[PDB]
Amino acid sequence: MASGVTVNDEVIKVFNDMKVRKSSTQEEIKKRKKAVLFCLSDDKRQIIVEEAKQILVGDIGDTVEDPYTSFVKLLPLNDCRYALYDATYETKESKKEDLVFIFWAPESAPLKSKMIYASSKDAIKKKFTGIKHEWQVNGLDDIKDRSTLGEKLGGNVVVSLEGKPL
Amino acid sequence: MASGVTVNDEVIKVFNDMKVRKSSTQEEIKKRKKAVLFCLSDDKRQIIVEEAKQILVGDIGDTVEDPYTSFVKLLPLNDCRYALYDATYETKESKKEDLVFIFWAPESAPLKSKMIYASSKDAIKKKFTGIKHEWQVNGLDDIKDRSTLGEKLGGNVVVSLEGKPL
Amino acid sequence: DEDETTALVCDNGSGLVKAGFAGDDAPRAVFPSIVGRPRHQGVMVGMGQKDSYVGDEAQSKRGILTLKYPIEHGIITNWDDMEKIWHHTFYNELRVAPEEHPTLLTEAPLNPKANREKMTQIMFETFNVPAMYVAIQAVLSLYASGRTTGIVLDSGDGVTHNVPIYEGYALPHAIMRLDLAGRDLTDYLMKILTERGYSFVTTAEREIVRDIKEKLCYVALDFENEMATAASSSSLEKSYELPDGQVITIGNERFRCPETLFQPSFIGMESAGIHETTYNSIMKCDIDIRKDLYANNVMSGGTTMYPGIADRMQKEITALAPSTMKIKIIAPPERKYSVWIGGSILASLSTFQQMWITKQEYDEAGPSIVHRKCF
Amino acid sequence: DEDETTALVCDNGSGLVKAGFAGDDAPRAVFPSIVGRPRHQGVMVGMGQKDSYVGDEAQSKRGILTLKYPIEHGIITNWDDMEKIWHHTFYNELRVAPEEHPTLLTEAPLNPKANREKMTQIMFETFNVPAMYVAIQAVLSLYASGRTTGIVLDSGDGVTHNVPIYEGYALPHAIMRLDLAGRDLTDYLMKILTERGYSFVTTAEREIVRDIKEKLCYVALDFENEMATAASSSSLEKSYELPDGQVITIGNERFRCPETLFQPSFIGMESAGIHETTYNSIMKCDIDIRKDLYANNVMSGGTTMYPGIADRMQKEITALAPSTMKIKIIAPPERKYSVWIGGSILASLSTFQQMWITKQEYDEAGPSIVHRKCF
Amino acid sequence: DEDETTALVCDNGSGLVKAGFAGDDAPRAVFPSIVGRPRHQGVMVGMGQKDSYVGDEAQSKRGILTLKYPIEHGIITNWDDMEKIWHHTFYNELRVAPEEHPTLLTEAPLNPKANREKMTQIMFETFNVPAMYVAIQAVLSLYASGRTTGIVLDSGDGVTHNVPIYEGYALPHAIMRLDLAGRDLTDYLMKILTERGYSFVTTAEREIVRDIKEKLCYVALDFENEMATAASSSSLEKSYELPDGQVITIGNERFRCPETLFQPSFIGMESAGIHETTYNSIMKCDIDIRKDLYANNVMSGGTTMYPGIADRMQKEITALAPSTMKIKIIAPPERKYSVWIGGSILASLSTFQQMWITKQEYDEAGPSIVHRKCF
Repeated sequence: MASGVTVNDEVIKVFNDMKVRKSSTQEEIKKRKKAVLFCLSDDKRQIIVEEAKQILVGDIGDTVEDPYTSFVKLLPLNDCRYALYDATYETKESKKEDLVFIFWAPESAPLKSKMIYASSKDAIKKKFTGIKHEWQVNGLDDIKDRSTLGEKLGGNVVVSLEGKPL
Repeated sequence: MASGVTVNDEVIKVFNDMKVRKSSTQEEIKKRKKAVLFCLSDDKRQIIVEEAKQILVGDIGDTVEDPYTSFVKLLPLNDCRYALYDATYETKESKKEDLVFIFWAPESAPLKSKMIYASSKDAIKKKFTGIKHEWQVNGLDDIKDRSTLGEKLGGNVVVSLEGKPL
Repeated sequence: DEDETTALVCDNGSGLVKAGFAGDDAPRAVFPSIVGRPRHQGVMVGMGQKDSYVGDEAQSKRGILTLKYPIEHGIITNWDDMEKIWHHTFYNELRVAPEEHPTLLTEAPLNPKANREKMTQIMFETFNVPAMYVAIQAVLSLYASGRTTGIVLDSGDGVTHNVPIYEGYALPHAIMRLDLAGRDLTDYLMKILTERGYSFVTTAEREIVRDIKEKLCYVALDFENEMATAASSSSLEKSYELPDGQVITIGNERFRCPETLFQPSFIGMESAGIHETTYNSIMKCDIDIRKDLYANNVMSGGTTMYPGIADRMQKEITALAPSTMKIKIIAPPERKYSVWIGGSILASLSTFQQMWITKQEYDEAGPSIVHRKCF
Repeated sequence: DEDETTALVCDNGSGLVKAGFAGDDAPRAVFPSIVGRPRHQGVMVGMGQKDSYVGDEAQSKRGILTLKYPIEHGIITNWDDMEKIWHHTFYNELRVAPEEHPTLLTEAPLNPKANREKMTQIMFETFNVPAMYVAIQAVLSLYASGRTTGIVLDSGDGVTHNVPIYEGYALPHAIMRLDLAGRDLTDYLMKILTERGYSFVTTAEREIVRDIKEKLCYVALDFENEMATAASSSSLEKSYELPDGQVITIGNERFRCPETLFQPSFIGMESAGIHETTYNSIMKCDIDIRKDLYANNVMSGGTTMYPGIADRMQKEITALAPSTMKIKIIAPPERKYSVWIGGSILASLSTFQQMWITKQEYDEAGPSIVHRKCF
Repeated sequence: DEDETTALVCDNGSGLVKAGFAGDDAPRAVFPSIVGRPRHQGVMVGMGQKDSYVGDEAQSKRGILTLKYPIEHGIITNWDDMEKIWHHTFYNELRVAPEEHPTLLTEAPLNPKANREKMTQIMFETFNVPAMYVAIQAVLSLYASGRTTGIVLDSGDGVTHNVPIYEGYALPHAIMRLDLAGRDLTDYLMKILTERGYSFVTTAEREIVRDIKEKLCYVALDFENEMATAASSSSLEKSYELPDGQVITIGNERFRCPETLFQPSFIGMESAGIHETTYNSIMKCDIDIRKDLYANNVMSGGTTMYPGIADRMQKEITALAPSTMKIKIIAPPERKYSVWIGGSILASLSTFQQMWITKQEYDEAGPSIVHRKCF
């Protein structure tokens, strides 16, 4: 047997809940998920959802100094993951929101994890209709600060990202 | 030193007699040239006229189908020349009798006839006046019948050229 | 939470779709009004995960990619890819469902009745909105510039338009077209960079040249003075890094580029300039109303954004039109978006709704409703 | 005779530099546009004499030279090696003194008109010439092919040039470069020979790869039709004799190499081939002259010398353009010296003073006199 | 599926064959792809049961034979001796039957279609294999390093390749090979030890010189600084201990050996070095992609194993790459077999039988099946 793992459809439920707005009356303020992560299930057959430290809405003011910070300080240190990020950013002429698809690979991780997630780069992405920006993240030095995440998103077009000014 | 060549008004004396109308009941018939050729000298400082056959409007009774379909059977396949044609096309909307200038430069004609007749081509085109149309023609197959001549005058008025319906 | 929600506003301009919500004080999406589809992948790139691309995305993703503007010469001739631009606006750039939101569309000047009616169809048939309208760009820029009567010059990317307006109503017959626009000034920028010996031929080089144009071009007030000061400069020339880190340099080309919009003669085009087409639009109007058209020239559009252009317009109009009328230009600093800003602020007011087309009026009386709303 | 001053004639386009006298049908100096300036230090340095290695010298003294091609993509910017390759043409190949001789030079396509002043400048204020004149090589080649109006092409070993012309004047907005010709074709030749495990990797072995390229190659009449004919041919594969007496075989490479001029797809360019370049050029011209451009497409040039190229140019444009258009692709049986010999035959008639800039007219006017004399 | 046969992975490499079972992440058969054909006729009484001795058995002879690779130039330039290599792999070295197990076989980059077709032919017809799969060495190395976009340097035994990759697709217009490899570093090591007066001449000493390369060489961090130090102290040299011989002590030649990769001048080549060829590969890739290749230069192949080489790569590439580009090289701990280990890993995933070329698909689709079944 000689190809990569399948995408389980419960990532598409998560993606099409994450990526959209809602009515701002309550549902935007009560249903949004700003970072979300997926894992290889150790059945070795599929990508699923995992015990992963997402943040919602209030959690950014009530505790964690930005939302993107909550994800990229809490990445699994020795295994690869697939993730989505809902990037909300300020350019030199407009506000913008764009949907980031993230392959996380810590460079010290197992070679067979890397192969499974690399050979499913094609398979998972055709389900993620309207993905704008793809990150291949190779180590925590490919994250760095939050300005480097603006460079990895859209270069010098961005001037503020997630409420952190670049 | 790039001297070029010059047109002597012997070419213009035959052009004037060819161009302008006279008495209709004889002198339009046999004191108008319908075709003429103009030629570079052996010296090569001038354009001349020679024995290269002129034919009139009436000579359709004495010999030919029409004068210009006789002229294309007499064109030199291995030399470049200038020609002049008074092209008659007929319809109910207009009876167009247009004087046409012709640069003849066959694919088979030599490069050092070509370049000389091509660089002096638009000196003679400013000496003639009361020409309506011009042809750059490059072999027998670009000139072989009236119907291929009528295309290069164009419009939709050429329902007949040189007494032959198209 | 239906009609009490924030309205969606999309300006459907000739080479930049500018969109967001009514009460966003700057747009929330900006992208090229261009669609394409790849060719020849497998031979120099992997086979496309999106067999169709829109916007900046269509310039970015590689292959022998064939692009189209569906609004090719300022009127919407193709709908097939324009309905993809609206699909792309809502579900990919603004990331909302259009079925949630009352929608203000704009139209470029001269938009046919059947195009207005097909634009009413699309929002209820292809996108299922609760209510909408289609407003002419020039009136929103004019009303935000504080006039109800005046004249707007719009110079977009795919068309330039000169639009006389009398109390919100534009006079169609007296509107003058200019087919040279922002995309075509970028073609002349590519040419004068080829005279300086650069390769600039690909779509990837051309959109860097299109960035260079909007980042670095200006209009000269007196071109011979500017070219004499160019031949004695210490500041005109500007170096610029390409995104692979290769450095290039552009100077005099920064003012040779947009000069062709005022003086088409500069590229051998036998056409009149933006000042002359504005003057020709005013001079076709009745004597008793021309006075305050000269005092109320609005600059809208994306290609009116260059430094010195309004000041050159002041010079070029006073070198052409008499000085007994008081000449005035009004040219806002964000002018490219001023149309959409006027849209955003107008579309926040629910205080009179007779002008808004409901789904009810569509299911009663079809897209022909769009003509009764102009009153 | 010993009077009626016969002038020098030189062509420079995109590869081979060609020089001789007026009226003479042969050049007396022909060599490639190549100057080798060192990577740092040269080889066999001592007392310096003319220490940039030019033409014949540059390929024969390999490796340590950063090889520059003074005239390449058309617009000269590498102007100091242009100084040295002209000096080499006059004083090393021809071995005459420009101090005696009225010099006719060509303008290569796309050059800005200040590049005419820079050659007027250099020919007086460096080479001390009595007189100069300049014309466009493409127009001289078109005139030598027997046309004043038409669309001429020259594919050399720098780029391919494509120039639409009406009555001797090239139509500015519709002149086109394609950054693919003989040099990059001859690189692809070695890659498709690498597929069979041949490697030829020195500059001395790169002489073999040109020798194969010039002698054995032709354009396929259709690619997979030629593949099906090759698969049944008793004469497609040629056992090739190397300079050192060794033997290889060159085969199916003979056509799949030249195929690159129609297929820039094998080079990783989004820019289309020679056929679409000629069509997109004619598609940027006025209606009433496109007739003469389709009916007079002239294949001139160096790498354009191949069999099948005009024959194949018919096929791919008749598939691209509406089939009611009439298109004649003309190619003479030699086409390579057309550019230069057109200049020689234009020059061939002696005594003239109008369009030549003489030294005594430069003394009171500078180089800018060239625009009053050279068309 | 997972309760069935442990699939075989054979890396054909570049002159050294590696083989073993899939999911054992180290090779278990490993032999040189050298075939020793006799230089004269053998006796018919006491005759051998093979025409030619291969690998282990080729090197375990003396004088009677001439040693040749079938894959000499980085492509299979004799097939009968490669059919022998696979026969010797199964029955002499890997020590299993071919028609027992699924086989994954590596391909070299820049091969023609017929290489993939004939390699599929061999396994089904000459060896009766049930299930076959084919993969590019660089993709296996890149995916084992956790990249989908990047540039792999694969510095082998008989060839070095630079392969730039984008979304798993290798960009064919920008792949570069260099004939200089691990073979010639060992041959040059033998010659620079002949300058030191060591005996090293025999095919036995040639494998000891392979070992002197493996057990003692490094890349110098700066050659002239290292040479100045190593010419002024022996506190840099070390013995290779022979068991029968003595302490063969290697000085400057420890780093002058692999300096050949950065300076081909030491092999007598005028060609570009590994850093030049990597940079020339990157700078021929499409303008966007250049950013992503600089940040992802992966090392693979045996000749990338030396200490100081990744350190030296980051130094000598920042003398080529713009100072605004963010350069990141990836050398895996051991990187020698990264190709084969990526194959072993890929041929033991718990997912998709449907990518194996089965003999029942070869029944319908013939040798062309391989081109439907690859990513």
